[PDB]
Amino acid sequence: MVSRIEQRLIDKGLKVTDQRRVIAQVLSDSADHPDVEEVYRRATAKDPRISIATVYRTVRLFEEESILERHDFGDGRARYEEAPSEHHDHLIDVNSARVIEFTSPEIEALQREIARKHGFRLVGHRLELYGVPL
Amino acid sequence: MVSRIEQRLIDKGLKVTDQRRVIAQVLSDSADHPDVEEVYRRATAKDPRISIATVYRTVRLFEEESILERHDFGDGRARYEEAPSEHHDHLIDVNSARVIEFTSPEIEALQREIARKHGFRLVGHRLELYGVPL
Ligand SMILES: [Mn+2]
Ligand SMILES: [Mn+2]
Ligand SMILES: [Mn+2]
Ligand SMILES: [Mn+2]
Repeated sequence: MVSRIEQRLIDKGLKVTDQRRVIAQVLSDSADHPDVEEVYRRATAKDPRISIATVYRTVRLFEEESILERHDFGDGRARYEEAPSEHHDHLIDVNSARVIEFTSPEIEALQREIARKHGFRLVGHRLELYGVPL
Repeated sequence: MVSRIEQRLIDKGLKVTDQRRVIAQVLSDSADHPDVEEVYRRATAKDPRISIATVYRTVRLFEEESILERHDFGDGRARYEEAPSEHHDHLIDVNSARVIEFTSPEIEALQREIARKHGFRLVGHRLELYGVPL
């Protein structure tokens, strides 16, 4: 098969050039929330004709198309992942910038109830935990 | 006879100029997490000699001195409040930008367990809820 991101591109009728295929594959493979520079090093290592400008343009395309989600965990560094098929939040090692995903149905339910008590429906939220190793 | 923020400047040995006093008063009085433009409008209504540049510099001074906390609820728009005595999180109306503060000891406990289970101690977190009125 083609990468998950390539398939999403086909679904939306966007052109799949050689270089876009490489970038889509890099991003589908990655689960570590790479920044644009990291996507670039991975992509250009596969196809050396890929420039950082093309990676910027391609990541913007994916973000515009809701294929990628972007995070800034505090340090102003944009980090990217596929639109997850399951909601999760993030715990970040403040020393190494390692990101861990977690889900807490209990917190999700508590958030929605807090919104309800205040007369609101929740349309979005951001939960980030900042940690140092025990 | 002084605002809470002016008291903090007194505790730090910092000169309270007339313009610092007005800006401190505006911020101590504000409960709506104002941006800098809004602080400016309120300060300049009290004393029309105060320029927008002075407001920006003074808010920056207060933030650097840990007298104010700065929030960016996702849009890049900096909003301010006195450094809170008690921890709270925020629910934001995505239509009006109105901010509601809340606490949830149950959520706070769950966050601690989540960090622990992944081998971390929590040094900080960010929880923002985005709502629309029911
Ligand atoms: Mn969540
Ligand atoms: Mn993620
Ligand atoms: Mn909290
Ligand atoms: Mn607050």
